[PDB]
Amino acid sequence: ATAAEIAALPRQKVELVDPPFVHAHSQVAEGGPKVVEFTMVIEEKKIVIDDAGTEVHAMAFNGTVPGPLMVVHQDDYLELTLINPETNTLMHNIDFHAATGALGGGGLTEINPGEKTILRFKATKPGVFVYHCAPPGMVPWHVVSGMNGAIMVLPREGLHDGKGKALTYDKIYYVGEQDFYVPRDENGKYKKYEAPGDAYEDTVKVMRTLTPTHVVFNGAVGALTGDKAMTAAVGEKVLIVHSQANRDTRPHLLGGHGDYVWATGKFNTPPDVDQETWFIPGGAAGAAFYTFQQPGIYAYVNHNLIEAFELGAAAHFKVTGEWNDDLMTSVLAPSG
Amino acid sequence: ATAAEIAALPRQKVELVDPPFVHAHSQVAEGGPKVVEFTMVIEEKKIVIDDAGTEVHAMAFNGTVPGPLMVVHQDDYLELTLINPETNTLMHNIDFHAATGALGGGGLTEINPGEKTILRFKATKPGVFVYHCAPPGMVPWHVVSGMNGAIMVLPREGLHDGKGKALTYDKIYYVGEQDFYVPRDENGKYKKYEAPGDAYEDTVKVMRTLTPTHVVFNGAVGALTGDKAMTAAVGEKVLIVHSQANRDTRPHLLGGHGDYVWATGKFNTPPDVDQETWFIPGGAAGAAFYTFQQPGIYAYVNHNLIEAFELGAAAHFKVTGEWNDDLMTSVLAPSG
Amino acid sequence: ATAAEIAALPRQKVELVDPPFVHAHSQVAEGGPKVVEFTMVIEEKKIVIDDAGTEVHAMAFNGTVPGPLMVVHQDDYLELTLINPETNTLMHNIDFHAATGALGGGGLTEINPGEKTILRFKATKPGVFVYHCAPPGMVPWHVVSGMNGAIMVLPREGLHDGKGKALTYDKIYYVGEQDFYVPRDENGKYKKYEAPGDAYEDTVKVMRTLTPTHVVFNGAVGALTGDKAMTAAVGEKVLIVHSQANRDTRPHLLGGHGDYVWATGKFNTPPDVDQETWFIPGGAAGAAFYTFQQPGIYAYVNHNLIEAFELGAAAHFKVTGEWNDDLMTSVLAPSG
Ligand SMILES: O=N[O-]
Ligand SMILES: O=N[O-]
Ligand SMILES: O=N[O-]
Ligand SMILES: [Cu+2]
Ligand SMILES: [Cu+2]
Ligand SMILES: [Cu+2]
Ligand SMILES: [Cu+2]
Ligand SMILES: [Cu+2]
Ligand SMILES: [Cu+2]
Repeated sequence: ATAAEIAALPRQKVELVDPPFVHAHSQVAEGGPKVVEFTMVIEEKKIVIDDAGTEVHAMAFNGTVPGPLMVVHQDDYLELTLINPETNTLMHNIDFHAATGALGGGGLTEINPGEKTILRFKATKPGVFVYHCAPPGMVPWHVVSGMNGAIMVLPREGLHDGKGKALTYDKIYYVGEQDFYVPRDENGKYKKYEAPGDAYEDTVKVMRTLTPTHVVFNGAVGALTGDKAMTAAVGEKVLIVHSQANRDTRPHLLGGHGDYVWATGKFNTPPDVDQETWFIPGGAAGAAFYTFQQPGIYAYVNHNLIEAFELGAAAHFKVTGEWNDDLMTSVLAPSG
Repeated sequence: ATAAEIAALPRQKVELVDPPFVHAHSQVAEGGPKVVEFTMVIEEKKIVIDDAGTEVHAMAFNGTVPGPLMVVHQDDYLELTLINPETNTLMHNIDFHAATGALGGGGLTEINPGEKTILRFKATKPGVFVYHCAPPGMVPWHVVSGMNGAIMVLPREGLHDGKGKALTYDKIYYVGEQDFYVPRDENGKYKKYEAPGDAYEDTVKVMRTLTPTHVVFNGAVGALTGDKAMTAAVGEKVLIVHSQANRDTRPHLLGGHGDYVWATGKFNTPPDVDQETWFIPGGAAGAAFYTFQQPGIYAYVNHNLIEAFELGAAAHFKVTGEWNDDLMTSVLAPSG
Repeated sequence: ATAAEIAALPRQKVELVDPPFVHAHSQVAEGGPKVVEFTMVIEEKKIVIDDAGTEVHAMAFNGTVPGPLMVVHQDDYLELTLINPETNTLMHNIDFHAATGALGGGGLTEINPGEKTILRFKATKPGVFVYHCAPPGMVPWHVVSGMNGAIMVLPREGLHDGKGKALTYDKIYYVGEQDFYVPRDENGKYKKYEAPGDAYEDTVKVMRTLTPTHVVFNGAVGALTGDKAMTAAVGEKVLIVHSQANRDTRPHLLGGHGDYVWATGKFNTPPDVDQETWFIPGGAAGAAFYTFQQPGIYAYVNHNLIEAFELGAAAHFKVTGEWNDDLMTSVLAPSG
């Protein structure tokens, strides 16, 4: 539309929330197109990713791994203020796979420590999409240091199944999956470094083996288990957005299914149904909709079970409610 | 359905057969919902997986790797009697990806050697699904020791293409693909052990490399070749069910195609057509329907050709019938 | 069709062109079925795959890696004269995934140095398909030495989207992706060999790690960059055919999307839409259709970013035209 029209659209600032939770939004669009404003400060910081105190010099959008989920509707504009504090040591930028032009915005957002930038793009295609830092010449290093997240561009009319029936979730979670490549010394002990750059050579060597030392959800082994398990109740409809900016994954809800799964993450592509295990290629996000039918603890994993149970890619859901014996029952409990 | 309603349903005892064959069943359901009964004894045994005499301590449902294919129809109940003999050394259980609740049943079927259990679940979703053992804390180890198989939940009305026309097969085969991680000594020779637990620590180290030493069909290199090549004839419609409980695979019928392929393995998701090579993610089963049009030997492989021809993921079909020169002909045979 | 009917069909001799370009063709078929004739000479030749001078003894159809794209229409016959010159040292053949019977033609085309053969097959299924050499017992070695390419069997009515609307491209490119497994010495430096056979044992060892040392487009790191970058203009419709005969890939156009993507490469399977990153399993070809909307440089990569930027799987597009600030604009350029 006209230049005047774009400048006249309402501007709305949104307060972000850390993963796996999601900021306030409406499934069906409220009002016409808007310029949705977000601000994220980049934090380079050491984080511990396992039970052995293993460290990673994370490069984190908004201070978290993965970066937070930004939600807008189709044809809204997303206007991001990206800040790189003088306390950081590296130049960073951002590539929105949802965006069109300039390497997803990467070519217009290269900010050195002490700089900020504001990028606006029209969210023309509906779906969940990965976003990640991509400084020319050091792209994978930043991505596998945790500098990635995802956004969801909801259709203005909300989600629908393959027959056009509405699919309205009761709650949504964002599971960002991260492959880490941590160097080890000759004794097999993970190495620690004073500054991010100090680990560059050692890390690229591990990266070239295409074999991550850790594969985790929400930045650490067990981050979404125990007292940090995600929750639901029998009868509740849940949308699980999942992304992996660098490597393939195959999500599976143990004890459940993906009733409707937009495996490619794009809402104009009809969702697959009754899925046991879906597939999200590296560089993409996907979304699965499920209505819980049984109470109890569920595991949500990357179904290469070595990656899930040896490398860290396992989360839990704690579900409340009444057990359904029609669906499943122990006719004879374990006995001699 | 109420407990009383379920108790009034007819019951049918099924006798399982060893893969790649499939037990007798009817594509279109005969009558209303029934409780289909199966029994499987778990056998921990040594299996030789290659011609170098390499051994794996298999944990096998029904004594085979993969475990047998169980076939029921949507909304039937599958009632499994699972037995863990006193001669075994480990606790085992079963998780049906087709089931809803208690980690697919794994949480209700933990049986120590000398125990048995009976689990019943309602097959609410149509398609092929993986089932596998998953003892808490030792999940991938059992799965990559061959303790996995699949089931097929047929629509009550049999299979149909994307437009609803019936698809009826003449033969069905079940190919279970297994990734094995066999430890080697300092001389690159595969190690042998006299107890399953003795190889645990050494196997976990190999598993962590995410690089299998072997990738095979039906438990061993060349299993489905020669005396075990699958058979068909020109004009015959064949359904090939393929599962991989832990790692991705990309099936391809050399010289043929996947006319209709439910790549996700779920029948309510329309099948892809005219496939050359399809993709099944670790933790899932898929199914391809093909009508043979040429006689001869066909290879059926995981199309990462190193995995097929160096690691063992190759099977054969021997097809009888008349050659079709319209489809293919050697205009000039190899000559000087 | 009878032998007489086929003999009566018109013949059209086609001159192949080197990738990423595609020989002249008509999207909508001109007239009725034809026997389309192609000729390719196999060349075993040394090629350099990176700036360091790393060598590979390639086995190349038509002298290039990948082999050239052959284009025909559904129900035409593809008649290939394949020549193995006496200057080569190995037997070679060709398996067309588009063909039906004799291992894709591999069983009828085994030619030793000094021999030739002519194979004809009916292109019964529409889509892009891989073709590759497959000598019994040496299959993956020939394929990962670059002996593979693809063909495109267009519907007689040209391409259409999933709802029947015509999709007509302005330009087409064929990107062949190759995984290489180059042996290294004790200093971690790539080895060079006098003869191709000298490298066999060392190469098979690297192949078994399932970890390529290089993953490239058009036979070498950076092959499709600089003066050889692909080109387009704002408003231009481009079809990008991508193949990988041995290993999975996940194409992504940085700054753009796959507006319509036949991820399975089969035209009778409706294309996915608005894709960020699509997935092509090893042993298959896929195709993406995109209308460029923004000018500038774009990267086209396999989105496992380590494979793209460390191993070589990255190409560039140079796009002319006017910048669209509605789609994207830098509200505040990087500043303090
Ligand atoms: O069903 N998850 O192993
Ligand atoms: O076409 N099978 O290599
Ligand atoms: O958007 N490619 O990193
Ligand atoms: Cu960064
Ligand atoms: Cu990207
Ligand atoms: Cu077990
Ligand atoms: Cu499972
Ligand atoms: Cu060859
Ligand atoms: Cu092939």
